[PDB]
Amino acid sequence: PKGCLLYGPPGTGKTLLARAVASQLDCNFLKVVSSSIVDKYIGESARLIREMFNYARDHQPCIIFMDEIDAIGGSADREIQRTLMELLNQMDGFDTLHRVKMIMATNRPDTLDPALLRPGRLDRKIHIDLPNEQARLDILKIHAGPITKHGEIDYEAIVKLSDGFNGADLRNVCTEAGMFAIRADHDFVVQEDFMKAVRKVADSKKLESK
Amino acid sequence: PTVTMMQVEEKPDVTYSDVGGCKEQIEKLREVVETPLLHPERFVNLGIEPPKGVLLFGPPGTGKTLCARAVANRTDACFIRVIGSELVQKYVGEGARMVRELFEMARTKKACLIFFDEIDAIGGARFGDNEVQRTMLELINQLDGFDPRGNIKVLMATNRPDTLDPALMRPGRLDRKIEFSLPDLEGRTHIFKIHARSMSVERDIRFELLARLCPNSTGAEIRSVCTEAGMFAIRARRKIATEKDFLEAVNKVIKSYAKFS
Amino acid sequence: LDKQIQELVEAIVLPMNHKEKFENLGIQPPKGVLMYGPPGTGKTLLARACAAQTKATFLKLAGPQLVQMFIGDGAKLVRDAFALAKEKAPSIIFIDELDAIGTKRFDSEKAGDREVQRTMLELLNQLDGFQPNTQVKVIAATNRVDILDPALLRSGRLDRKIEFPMPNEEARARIMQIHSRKMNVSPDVNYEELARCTDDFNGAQCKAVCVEAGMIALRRGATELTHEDYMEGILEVQ
Repeated sequence: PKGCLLYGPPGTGKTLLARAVASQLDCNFLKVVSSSIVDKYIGESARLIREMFNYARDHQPCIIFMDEIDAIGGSADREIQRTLMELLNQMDGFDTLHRVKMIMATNRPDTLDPALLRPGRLDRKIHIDLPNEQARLDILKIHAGPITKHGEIDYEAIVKLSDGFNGADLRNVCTEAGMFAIRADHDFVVQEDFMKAVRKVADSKKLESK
Repeated sequence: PTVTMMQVEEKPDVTYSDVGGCKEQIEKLREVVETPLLHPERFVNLGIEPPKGVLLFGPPGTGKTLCARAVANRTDACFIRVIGSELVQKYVGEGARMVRELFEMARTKKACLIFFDEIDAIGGARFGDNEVQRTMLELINQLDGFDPRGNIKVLMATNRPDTLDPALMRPGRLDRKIEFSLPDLEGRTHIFKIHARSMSVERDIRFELLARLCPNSTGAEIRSVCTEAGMFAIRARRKIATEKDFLEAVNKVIKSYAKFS
Repeated sequence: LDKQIQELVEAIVLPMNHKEKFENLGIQPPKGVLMYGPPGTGKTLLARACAAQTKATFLKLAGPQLVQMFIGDGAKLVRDAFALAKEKAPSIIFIDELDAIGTKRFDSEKAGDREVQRTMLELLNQLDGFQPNTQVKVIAATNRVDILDPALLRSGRLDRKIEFPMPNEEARARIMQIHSRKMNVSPDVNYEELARCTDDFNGAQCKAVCVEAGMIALRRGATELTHEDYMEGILEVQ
């Protein structure tokens, strides 16, 4: 697969996974701006996309991130569609693509150019959805690692009482409860602050989850 | 170059009596340039940091004369002024070590007052401009920044208020932005009152009469009136100046020169 | 409004010298704090009121400074600021007007962001792949949160969304009380009438009122600042 699609319609969570592996090694770095198309000056950004992605072709290993690609999923949109034609004629272009890689991220899978949603170019797609009682438990068990806890351990009320979220909101809320545990400056961390603080702060993230 | 030692203005010159009708504004700017000199310790006893400076801008009028005023009235130690002509020069970047060495001379001259004229030379960048961005951002870091001191005198004189960055960066340190308010119908008689120490003036001359028939005749043009008075007094071999003698020079220098301007 | 100065003093002081507890309870130092909201609160003046409480190495840095004429200055300033920040001890540096350069627009009528947001995304690379980032903190503040990058939702990135709910005049008499507790003022200050008179004013405008009170105090006859010179300054400049 030479392309992936990451749409977390509830909240987010793709940026900490792409940030997990990419922050781990990523083997390289290359970033494409979501607003790299407005082009106040003359509309000659095509040669600079050929230059940038030509440098990506110059590097044998390469991973390219395109975060928030729903902004260009709509002469305002004319040059946007010109950069989209650069995407078409540079992914399906003429180059040895046996080693390059790229990852495209978005927010909502509704305005993602169903003409671009044609398979072949976007080979991979992973929908991050409501709690399946497995992924939230796994991500909770791996986020509970670096944080310290007491002997009393509970997870059913944390997976059950936190809905509509992912590992990103669970990371910010669990680490928020940990910051309440450092606001209690004790030598242990009982999960009472996790139940009440993850409950209330998670409800605040449900209020401001827009 | 030799401008670094030319920054000193010895040989006192025009005194307080060239105020062009700004009887209140001369206090609204004297309060920072000359008031903190009589009793500097009492401002420290007040608790507040001594004032920084004011902003003079707008029309030219009789500009650059108030610096001579600040030279004559300051009878202790003349100050340093920095005209904007030394900023716009070939091989930019000299103004950094230049402002650091005139600040060094300011610390060597027991807190010498520093003046900055003609900000419109590099003002209004509206971002070849990066070399100007260095001189103006470093200029803000040396003037608006408290690096030398929040102290005695900072001021910018100009003919255009279009300065983008200094207008939004002055209120933190600087204050008291006032217009120039060039003299009209009530200041030219006082510029004649300071020109009373020129060539002998007959008591028949009425300063208001010579100062009311000359619209748009600030200190420069009436300074040329008092110059052509003695000049034609030499061309006519006159011993005393009288307005009825050089009235042709007056209405000539204002009318014959106001036809095309 | 003391929870936004106390929450900030905590959020910038505790990640400085609590490494012992950071290794006793496994807590990471807070990095991202969003001091957004309407003007008047003086995010730069209050960030100076907290930076003075820290007194660390402060370096100037604004939002639209990335907008230049030539190429190569953005990486020089980002990698220079994180070169001295990455080299020296952990300090405190406050920036402002982050939304002026981190704003995306569907309409392509007029916007830059090519190298401003490509260099800004190089800065977000230095905050994206650099886990040893426990060094010098970069406090960010915006003037409006209408448009915001959805990728900025993280504990290391902007999380402490501090809003300004039109602070009361008493809060302006608290930050103005800190900005006026140094002068030799006669100890008759209720702060209530002079707080109530300072309506719809900014922080630098209140400091201009205090300076204006410090101007005529020489010619008022008394060497100690009085109570009526504050309202005299209010009616004087504004």
